[PDB]
Amino acid sequence: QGPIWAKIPHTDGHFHPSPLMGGFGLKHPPPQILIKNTPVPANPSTTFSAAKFASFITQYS
Amino acid sequence: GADGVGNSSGNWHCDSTWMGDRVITTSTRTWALPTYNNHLYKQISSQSGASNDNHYFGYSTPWGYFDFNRFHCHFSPRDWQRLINNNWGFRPKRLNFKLFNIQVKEVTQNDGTTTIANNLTSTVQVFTDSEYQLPYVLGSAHQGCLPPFPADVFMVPQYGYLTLNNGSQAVGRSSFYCLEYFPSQMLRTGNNFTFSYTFEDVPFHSSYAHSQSLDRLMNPLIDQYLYYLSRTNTPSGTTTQSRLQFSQAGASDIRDQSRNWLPGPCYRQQRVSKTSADNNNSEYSWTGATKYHLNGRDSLVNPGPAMASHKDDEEKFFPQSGVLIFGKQGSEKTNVDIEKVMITDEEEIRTTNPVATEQYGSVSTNLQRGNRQAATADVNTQGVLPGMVWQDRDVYLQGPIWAKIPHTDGHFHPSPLMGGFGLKHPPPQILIKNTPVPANPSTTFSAAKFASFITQYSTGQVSVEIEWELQKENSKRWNPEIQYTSNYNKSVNVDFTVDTNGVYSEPRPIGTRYLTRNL
Repeated sequence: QGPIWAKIPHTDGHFHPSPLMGGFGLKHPPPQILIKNTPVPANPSTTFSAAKFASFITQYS
Repeated sequence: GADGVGNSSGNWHCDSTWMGDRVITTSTRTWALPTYNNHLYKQISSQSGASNDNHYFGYSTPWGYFDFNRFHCHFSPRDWQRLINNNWGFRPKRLNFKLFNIQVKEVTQNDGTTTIANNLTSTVQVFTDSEYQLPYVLGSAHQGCLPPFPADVFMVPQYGYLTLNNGSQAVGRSSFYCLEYFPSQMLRTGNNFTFSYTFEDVPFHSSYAHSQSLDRLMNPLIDQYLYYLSRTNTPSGTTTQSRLQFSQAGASDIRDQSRNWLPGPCYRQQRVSKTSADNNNSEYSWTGATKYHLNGRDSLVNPGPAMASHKDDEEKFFPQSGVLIFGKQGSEKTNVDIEKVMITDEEEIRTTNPVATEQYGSVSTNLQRGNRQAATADVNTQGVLPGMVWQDRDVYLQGPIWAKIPHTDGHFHPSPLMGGFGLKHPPPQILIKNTPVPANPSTTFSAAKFASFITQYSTGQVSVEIEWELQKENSKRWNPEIQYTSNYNKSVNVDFTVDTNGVYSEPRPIGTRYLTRNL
């Protein structure tokens, strides 16, 4: 149940990269995957505003 | 899968055809699949207090499965009569299976009345193991078959399994299987599923009955040339003296004749009668049972080895566990009366197998001498001796088609006891599940496991097709055969049809052996 890998910091020198918790030090580890719910506005006013929207449809995926 | 949401994923073939050699069968039903356990596995064990032989240990999965093990799924009562009356044997060559027209509903319990609406994006996931890596539940004759009558709708049963136990506690060798760890196919509304299967070679089932008993193999007209010892002592005077005489056995004896063969083996049963006044008053049900003892616990032998049942000119008697018993329409689970059950009758094996309630024979106990008289004892049990013959049990109609031979270093004569076809690689289990849908997670991260899910169920249609091979009869018998016939007299209700309330029922068990062969 411990960690598989870690990323070596980008530095002028490092001695023996293997990380301390355990596993495999990598200079270019598996990249991070990032995910988001696209915002949906809710029922704008009839007259133009120019203020930023404070109201959104509540949803999840 | 294919295009969907407004295009059907399959039609209804569902027909029976007869090519003169092989039979092809198809049937289609409509099913409904609930979510079981609330999307989670659970271990299950017997109760704290219990008999030593009632303990068990196992697991219960969210998954559920399709099973057609029974003939009435694949045969109407009429199609069952080309087979029986017209054929000596049949075997299951090949089968085909598919699911189509999947649709998933979600239900809302708001207020005091539920509403049900489509969820078009929800999925259902299905797989077949086919490598025989799971515990194999089929062949244990559970409920949940496809209905015999094509217009009924059925509910898909839940899947579970048992492993080694000690008391109610597990042992170290017991195994735990997670069905989520197999590859499966996730089916959305427009998607469909198929696979096909091929049976291994298996001997035909025998739908003939013998026209000769193993007693009488010979013509009475001619005497044998062999001798037997007819008479032990002779009346030399008012007192007899010992003199050995020998004789040749003709038609006037026939019990003394020499033979090349013996009846099949037996493991004996208790006898009971259908007339209530005849039987004894006590509980012998468990104490008088025939049992086998495995690992310190006793288990009833329900079917037992195949044996003739009621002997001759006694219909009234049947072996205690020795026969299969079917319930009529709408019978309760427990302590039901005699007229509610349908008790099968096997008299056709008299000619070979011994009666279930009587001994195999007698055997000599001691060595005679001048002053010590001979003695003998009845043998209640026989293994297999070289040169014996026997028959197997009828498959009937609503009984099971096949079973799986256990994987073991040895087995003698695989054919299973309930009936049908033993297979080393039987049709694989098909397992189906509703994919879980989370409901409204909290705004801040948690890391606890989800306890809340959308309540939903799915439904659709299922189709099965099997190819059967037939063995025709060629016989020179002059006089006509016994056939299966429906009574021509008038009645309130026709047999094997719906009643006035729309309830389909099966009046009686129907066995497969009518046509006659000579032994």
